[PDB]
Amino acid sequence: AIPRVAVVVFILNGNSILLGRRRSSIGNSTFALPGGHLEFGESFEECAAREVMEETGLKIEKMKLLTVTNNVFKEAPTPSHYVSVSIRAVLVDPSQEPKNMEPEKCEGWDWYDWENLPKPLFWPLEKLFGSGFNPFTH
Amino acid sequence: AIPRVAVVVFILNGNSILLGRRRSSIGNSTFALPGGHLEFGESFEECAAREVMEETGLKIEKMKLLTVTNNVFKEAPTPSHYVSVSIRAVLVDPSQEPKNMEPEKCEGWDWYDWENLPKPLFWPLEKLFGSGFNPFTH
Ligand SMILES: Nc1nc2c([nH]c(=O)n2[C@H]2C[C@H](O)[C@@H](COP(=O)(O)OP(=O)(O)OP(=O)(O)O)O2)c(=O)[nH]1
Ligand SMILES: Nc1nc2c([nH]c(=O)n2[C@H]2C[C@H](O)[C@@H](COP(=O)(O)OP(=O)(O)OP(=O)(O)O)O2)c(=O)[nH]1
Ligand SMILES: [Mg+2]
Ligand SMILES: [Mg+2]
Ligand SMILES: [Mg+2]
Ligand SMILES: [Mg+2]
Repeated sequence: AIPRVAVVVFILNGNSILLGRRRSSIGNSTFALPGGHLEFGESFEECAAREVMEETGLKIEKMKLLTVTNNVFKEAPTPSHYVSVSIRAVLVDPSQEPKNMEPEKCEGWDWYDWENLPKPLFWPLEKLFGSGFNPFTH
Repeated sequence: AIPRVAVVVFILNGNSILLGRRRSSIGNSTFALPGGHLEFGESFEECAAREVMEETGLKIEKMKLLTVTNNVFKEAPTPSHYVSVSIRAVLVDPSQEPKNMEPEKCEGWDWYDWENLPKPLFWPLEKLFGSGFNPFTH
């Protein structure tokens, strides 16, 4: 039980962000960002681009740190504390279609408009958005 | 070997911040902020107050997130990668003096004016400042 670092990516395309339904013990079936565990020696930007590539195939650019959130899943059956570093990015090719590279972990990735976000959102994302956080302007 | 989360605290007192020379494997003899490892189940604000109390005896309040930095210590004798969450705080009692609670880990804590910081600064702290980061106005 130690806090673990994740990097999560807001890929902005027009007024939309990329989200996908998790297949996981935590946040199962909820809509979440691409992202994953930060590796030893890795920068935030390296992690963001690598995770997006592994999960979606998408090539990203203009990465920028947004914020960091503390996410303790106190009532999970196994200890889960994540510190999630949010990165903004855009596509090198805004017409590039997302692929579902890891179907065991995600139902598929799709674009959602900022004014018509899907439900249910993964709790850390719900919590961050409930605070007023806006990845387009932060 | 994994990235580990630390919380570091900019205690603002007038135009000064608290710094102390480290006694450590990492950043030995360099001036650094109070702070340390985030514990499982702890918030960033709770960690800031706890670490400051442990290291300095100071009572702080109005803890606010500033930023996060990614610091891989290639010079360390063991794999050392810290994701360092910066918190701003102030003293509950502006007359309270710091105390060197852990003299085996620090040479002592003092206040330094923003325009006349001491040298050598611990390099992650120096890098943050070199970017234009100002904890008073951020
Ligand atoms: N993927 C994703 N993870 C998030 C979000 N918000 C958030 O706190 N996290 C935290 C909780 C996740 O369990 C944690 C690690 O990400 P993950 O569950 O996608 O793990 P992963 O398999 O991609 O990690 P890896 O094996 O690729 O290193 O990051 C989000 O919106 N998306
Ligand atoms: N104290 C402190 N640590 C910093 C700074 N910048 C930075 O990257 N770190 C990283 C490097 C340290 O090896 C790492 C852990 O902090 P630390 O050495 O003070 O750890 P600690 O013993 O106080 O942790 P704990 O046992 O009290 O919980 O945090 C800073 O300005 N101050
Ligand atoms: Mg992944
Ligand atoms: Mg993932
Ligand atoms: Mg400590
Ligand atoms: Mg410390």
